[PDB]
Amino acid sequence: KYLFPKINETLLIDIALGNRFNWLAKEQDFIGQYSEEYVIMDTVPINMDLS
Amino acid sequence: KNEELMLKRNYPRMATKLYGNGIVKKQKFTLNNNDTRFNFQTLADATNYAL
Repeated sequence: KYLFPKINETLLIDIALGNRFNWLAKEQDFIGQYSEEYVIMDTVPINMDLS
Repeated sequence: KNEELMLKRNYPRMATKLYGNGIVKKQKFTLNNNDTRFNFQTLADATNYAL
């Protein structure tokens, strides 16, 4: 009735967790604020008339 | 039938189809050296645009 209680294990469940969007993660430079993005609109070939 | 049927000619008939010409097709693009350069903060971006 007079001994201090004895613990013997202390375990630390530890799991590493992934992303499933990590191949998308490009590494930019982080200077400047805004980023722009654009295309070229379509422009169909037209008929030649020599008149 | 009478025997002068041998001397009558039966020419082979046929079916043609006359087509004609096609279409010369045309498109152009004008790239500016004055006001396109007020955009495109890198010369590499301007050459990428021109390409």
